[PDB]
Amino acid sequence: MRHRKSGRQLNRNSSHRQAMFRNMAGSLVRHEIIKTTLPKAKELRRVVEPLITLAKTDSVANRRLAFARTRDNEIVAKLFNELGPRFASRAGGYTRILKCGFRAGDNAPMAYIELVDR
Amino acid sequence: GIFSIFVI
Amino acid sequence: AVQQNKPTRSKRGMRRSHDALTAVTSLSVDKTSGEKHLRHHITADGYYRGRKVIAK
Amino acid sequence: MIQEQTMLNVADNSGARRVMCIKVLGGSHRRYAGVGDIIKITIKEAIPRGKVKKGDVLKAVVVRTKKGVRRPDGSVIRFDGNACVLLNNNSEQPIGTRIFGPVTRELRSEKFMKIISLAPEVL
Amino acid sequence: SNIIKQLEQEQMKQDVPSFRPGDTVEVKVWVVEGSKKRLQAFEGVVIAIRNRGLHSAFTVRKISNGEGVERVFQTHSPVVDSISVKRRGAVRKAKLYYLRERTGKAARIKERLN
Amino acid sequence: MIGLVGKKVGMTRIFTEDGVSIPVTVIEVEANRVTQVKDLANDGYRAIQVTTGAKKANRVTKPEAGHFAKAGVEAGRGLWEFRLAEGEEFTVGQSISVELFADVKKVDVTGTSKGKGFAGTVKRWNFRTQDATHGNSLSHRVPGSIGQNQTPGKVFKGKKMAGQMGNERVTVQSLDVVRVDAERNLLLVKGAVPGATGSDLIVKPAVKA
RNA sequence: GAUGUCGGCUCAUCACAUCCUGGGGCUGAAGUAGGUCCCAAGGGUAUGGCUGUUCGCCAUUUAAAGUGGUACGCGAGCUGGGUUUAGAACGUCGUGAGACAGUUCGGUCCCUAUCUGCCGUGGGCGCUGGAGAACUGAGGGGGGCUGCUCCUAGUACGAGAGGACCGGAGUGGACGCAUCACUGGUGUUCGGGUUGUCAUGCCAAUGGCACUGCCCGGUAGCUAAAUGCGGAAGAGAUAAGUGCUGAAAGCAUCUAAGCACGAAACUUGCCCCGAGAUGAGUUCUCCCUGACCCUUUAAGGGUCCUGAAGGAACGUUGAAGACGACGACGUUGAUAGGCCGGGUGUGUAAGCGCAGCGAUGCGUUGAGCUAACCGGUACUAAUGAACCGUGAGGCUUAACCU
RNA sequence: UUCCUUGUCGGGUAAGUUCCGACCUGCACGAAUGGCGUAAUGAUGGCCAGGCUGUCUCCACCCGAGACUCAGUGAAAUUG
RNA sequence: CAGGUGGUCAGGUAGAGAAUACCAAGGCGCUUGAGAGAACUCGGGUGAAGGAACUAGGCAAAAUGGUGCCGUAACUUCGG
RNA sequence: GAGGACCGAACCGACUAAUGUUGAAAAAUUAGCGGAUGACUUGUGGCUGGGGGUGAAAGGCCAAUCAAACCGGGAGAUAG
Ligand SMILES: [Mg+2]
Ligand SMILES: [Mg+2]
Ligand SMILES: [Mg+2]
Ligand SMILES: [Mg+2]
Ligand SMILES: [Mg+2]
Ligand SMILES: [Mg+2]
Ligand SMILES: [Mg+2]
Ligand SMILES: [Mg+2]
Ligand SMILES: [Mg+2]
Ligand SMILES: [Mg+2]
Ligand SMILES: [Mg+2]
Ligand SMILES: [Mg+2]
Ligand SMILES: [Mg+2]
Ligand SMILES: [Mg+2]
Ligand SMILES: [Mg+2]
Ligand SMILES: [Mg+2]
Ligand SMILES: [Mg+2]
Ligand SMILES: [Mg+2]
Ligand SMILES: [Mg+2]
Ligand SMILES: [Mg+2]
Ligand SMILES: [Mg+2]
Ligand SMILES: [Mg+2]
Ligand SMILES: [Mg+2]
Ligand SMILES: [Mg+2]
Ligand SMILES: [Mg+2]
Ligand SMILES: [Mg+2]
Ligand SMILES: [Mg+2]
Ligand SMILES: [Mg+2]
Ligand SMILES: [Mg+2]
Ligand SMILES: [Mg+2]
Ligand SMILES: [Mg+2]
Ligand SMILES: [Mg+2]
Ligand SMILES: [Mg+2]
Ligand SMILES: [Mg+2]
Ligand SMILES: [Mg+2]
Ligand SMILES: [Mg+2]
Ligand SMILES: [Mg+2]
Ligand SMILES: [Mg+2]
Ligand SMILES: [Mg+2]
Ligand SMILES: [Mg+2]
Ligand SMILES: [Mg+2]
Ligand SMILES: [Mg+2]
Ligand SMILES: [Mg+2]
Ligand SMILES: [Mg+2]
Ligand SMILES: [Mg+2]
Ligand SMILES: [Mg+2]
Ligand SMILES: [Mg+2]
Ligand SMILES: [Mg+2]
Ligand SMILES: [Mg+2]
Ligand SMILES: [Mg+2]
Ligand SMILES: [Mg+2]
Ligand SMILES: [Mg+2]
Ligand SMILES: [Mg+2]
Ligand SMILES: [Mg+2]
Ligand SMILES: [Mg+2]
Ligand SMILES: [Mg+2]
Ligand SMILES: [Mg+2]
Ligand SMILES: [Mg+2]
Ligand SMILES: [Mg+2]
Ligand SMILES: [Mg+2]
Ligand SMILES: [Mg+2]
Ligand SMILES: [Mg+2]
Repeated sequence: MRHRKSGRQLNRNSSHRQAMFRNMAGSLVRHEIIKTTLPKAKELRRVVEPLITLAKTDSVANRRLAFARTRDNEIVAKLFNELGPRFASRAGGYTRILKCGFRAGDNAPMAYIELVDR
Repeated sequence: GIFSIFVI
Repeated sequence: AVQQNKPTRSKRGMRRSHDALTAVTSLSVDKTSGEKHLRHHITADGYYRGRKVIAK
Repeated sequence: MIQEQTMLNVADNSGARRVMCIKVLGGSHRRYAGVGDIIKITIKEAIPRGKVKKGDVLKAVVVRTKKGVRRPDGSVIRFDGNACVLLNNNSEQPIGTRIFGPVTRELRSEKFMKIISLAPEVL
Repeated sequence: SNIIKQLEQEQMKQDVPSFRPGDTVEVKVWVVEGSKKRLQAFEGVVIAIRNRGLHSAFTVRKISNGEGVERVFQTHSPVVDSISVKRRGAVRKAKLYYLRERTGKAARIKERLN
Repeated sequence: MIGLVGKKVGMTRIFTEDGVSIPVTVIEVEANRVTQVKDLANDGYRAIQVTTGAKKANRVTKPEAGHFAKAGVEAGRGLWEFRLAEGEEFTVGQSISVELFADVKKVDVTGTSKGKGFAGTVKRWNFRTQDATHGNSLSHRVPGSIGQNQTPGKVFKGKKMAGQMGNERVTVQSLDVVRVDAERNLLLVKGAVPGATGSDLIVKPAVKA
């Protein structure tokens, strides 16, 4: 049974899942649009959008909490200098998922995920 | 096959 | 465990009577290109619901 | 929550120190004895000049359990160990003359009023 | 569930005092021995608190006659008449379940003092 | 006697004055609008058909909307029937509310139980497991034997096996009615009733004594 | 040209020659309690010590611990203790190689299910225009156990001891269904401590790895040890049995005519499934009302125009789920994510500052962080469309209306 | 090594066909194809106890790899 | 092709260590993937009360585990 | 500073359990296990030949073959 549970296992263990979403959130902050599978893009909103909410108040403790969750000073710098001031009057919904075709090697349903003002 | 293991 | 008799070509086609594929009925037309695409998917030329979403 | 092979402490001065539950009485396939239930025991440890000897087969009533009791409001009373009071096999009267430790209000019946009177504390 | 919280907010006690884990608390509960009705005390250390509104509870540990006794009290139950703090303790945890394996002088708790 | 259609709001507790806590399930019973009366001349049996709740007007089909508009009541979320006794009569358009149970002492509650999916025989039928150790080869929760040798040479019908568990109609009988609150459309029964929070419940008076 | 085998485990099913529970007759049946026979198969019918044991003896319970069939039920369901090829020893027999329902220590248990069957879950077509719902109920299945305490009453009966029938009330054991409000388990998706090492330039602060590194608490969900409910009463027809009236047989006789009682067995009453019940039922509601051509002439075919009610597909998804299916929703929107407030949990973050030689302590500060929870909010995604499904629905008789 | 045999008696257990001690009726022990003892040793046979625990009462939840579905490639035993 | 094959070289922190954990130089993610989050199998984690009642048998699991110091019985072939 | 001494890696073995058993493998993997200065272990070459070898003895081993190896002949042995 599965009732009322959250989170996708994605055929990984938990430390692989956490390392994978730290890399994917850093790539989405860097390039502002990536292509991945659709279930990974749906599980990435619950990772990336709290970092943008964290970057709407600038403090030393919020930089350190973003560095603890991203481990990249370039990503924390872009979160707190650029993405924070962009989304300062937007209550959530910082990303947008666009479904695209199927991956050629395994028929995987692919999707784009971007930031809203790109 | 080692048939002699069968208990007769 | 294995069969005791050879199954016929009739029973094989009866088992394969649920194997047929479904063709997509729903090809939409994009409202600025007029090109077909899947429903709720972007087009091949990078449009979606009237706008150029990827400039590639 | 006492079943067979459970070791219990002894809460009177009858002479016994450790007893083992060897039957939960009062029904077929009956599993557990809580606080207030009669069990059949055997004596594993005794003091050198007590009322009972080692290897005796007696009856006993459970007075304290680690599982505890439940109250009609939903409250629970637990204890740190399991204790019982030895009874005669036929009269089912207490063997000792003092009771040690607190007991609960589930022993309050016509069968066990000498325990209620001898107890230092009733919870 | 505004329905269930409306039904539960009208049953909650309004004069429940402040206590925390580690405190020594005397609880007075209603007992009925036959058909007359009395109050009895339970005094010990608060080792656990559960906070759920009407379903709040707290666990009190005491040493009675050389025996360990634990009591879970339902907080808003009308059997519990009063809660009173006799001493404030200084602990670092929310659950003092490690006090079960300690006895005597190993089980002392510092007073907070600040 | 007829009953009412309600909704499971959830469980809570009621404290009484002597310090007894009663576990209760809270059932919201809004007014049931009678939509059709059936009788022996046209239908062969006597019954009423009620509705409750509300529906989006874009989600009500035209046959359903014409069935509700012929009676003159607003469209609810469904339709349920109750067999009438001899000497009980209602009219179409009548509202029945939770004060029908003001003097009823015990009720039967029918709901759709929770879905467990595909269940094994240990969970579904309380089968005993085999040995966890002592040589057991891949047979720890398997069902064991399912029949006898050459006589009869088959498995009997109704053999307890694994399959769909839950997600079915269940009735709990003779539940004490604790409180009927007509001002807030509530009925409180003692104990637990089938289904998840938010599911539809049918509350009838008790058929037994 | 192979039908695996004692005992156990798991799962059973049937018989009745009945162990308990129900109903009766006789008793050398005072009452309690027994004996023996007749009827009755609905439900139930121990845990341990010894032993491979089935049995058996024993300990302690129970209302009771039934006797058999089913390849002495069940190894393509499990074990492998008994038996048990090849090793070895003892007793014994034989000159010997070797032998022994004599013994003893050791000694490889394969199979991805085609068909029948059983458990669940779907697709097709039928049900005679199509569609959406609520039902009736032929038939089927589940369930059916019982102790103890108290009142009748210390009454009946009995010398005394002892101690009832009928009937009523309560509270338990085993078993079944449901549920998560309470007590608890889990809680590698929340918080915190901590050993070693590596990294982030460094201090401080964090992150990776070492079983989640080891641990301590714990949200929701799931759950039992948790806590609600249950078995019925009642009715019909009966078993054994007991009778009323009553002759054949002037009497008698329960029976042949007629009439009445009578049990957990039977049929119903309780729960669920159920119209493929091809005998395909009922009730309510809703949609569709254009013109041609030909053939061999009939439930004909083709053409252009038309496209409803409803559905399916697609998307957001679920307390629903292996996949199908089922349920909620798609801007006339709270359906999921995010965001906002609350809760809950953990337990006083970082920075700075003050005391201290220092590890640390204290103030800011019940702080900071907080998954699945609760109440809100269109910020992100749920598209204008397209697609399937038609155009009043056969013949014969009967009754009413024209 | 003993068939009868679970011989009889004691111990250990609430209860012991195994174990330990003893008796002697040795079916059918016995002195270098050695008799009887024996500290130390043994992945050796048997039996008892303390610790410890999902072995069990009676199972519950979690984490991973399969089983399930989508795409690609693609066996086998058997078979009138 | 989770098997087999002799020699030589031997960094840092901790450590008695060529054990073990984490790293350097150096080298690798092991030639199908993508989802979902049923029974049941495999490999693991945790568990109320009880504690060998399981079983042929404590099989498997749990448990103990290092350094220094205090202390250690019967028995003995005087070493243990 | 002795030892067919002790604990324990490499190295040599193979006691238990699970797994696999159309295996990853015609004897293995995982976790525990014994020996580990010696009657040790191993590289390179050499010798012993089929009624023969060699054997700390299991009828064991002599190229996945052993109560008489393999290959070719007698040979189309013979088969109530
Ligand atoms: Mg969800
Ligand atoms: Mg996979
Ligand atoms: Mg055949
Ligand atoms: Mg197929
Ligand atoms: Mg479900
Ligand atoms: Mg297994
Ligand atoms: Mg054959
Ligand atoms: Mg009979
Ligand atoms: Mg009789
Ligand atoms: Mg034994
Ligand atoms: Mg058999
Ligand atoms: Mg078989
Ligand atoms: Mg054997
Ligand atoms: Mg074995
Ligand atoms: Mg044997
Ligand atoms: Mg097998
Ligand atoms: Mg095997
Ligand atoms: Mg067949
Ligand atoms: Mg029936
Ligand atoms: Mg809750
Ligand atoms: Mg808890
Ligand atoms: Mg945890
Ligand atoms: Mg670190
Ligand atoms: Mg530092
Ligand atoms: Mg690293
Ligand atoms: Mg890790
Ligand atoms: Mg590493
Ligand atoms: Mg129905
Ligand atoms: Mg029909
Ligand atoms: Mg609104
Ligand atoms: Mg004896
Ligand atoms: Mg002897
Ligand atoms: Mg001899
Ligand atoms: Mg001689
Ligand atoms: Mg001699
Ligand atoms: Mg000698
Ligand atoms: Mg020995
Ligand atoms: Mg024993
Ligand atoms: Mg598959
Ligand atoms: Mg495929
Ligand atoms: Mg290889
Ligand atoms: Mg080597
Ligand atoms: Mg290493
Ligand atoms: Mg690979
Ligand atoms: Mg899983
Ligand atoms: Mg574990
Ligand atoms: Mg446990
Ligand atoms: Mg425990
Ligand atoms: Mg045993
Ligand atoms: Mg047993
Ligand atoms: Mg072991
Ligand atoms: Mg040595
Ligand atoms: Mg060694
Ligand atoms: Mg091995
Ligand atoms: Mg190994
Ligand atoms: Mg080793
Ligand atoms: Mg030989
Ligand atoms: Mg030889
Ligand atoms: Mg060879
Ligand atoms: Mg020869
Ligand atoms: Mg020939
Ligand atoms: Mg010849």
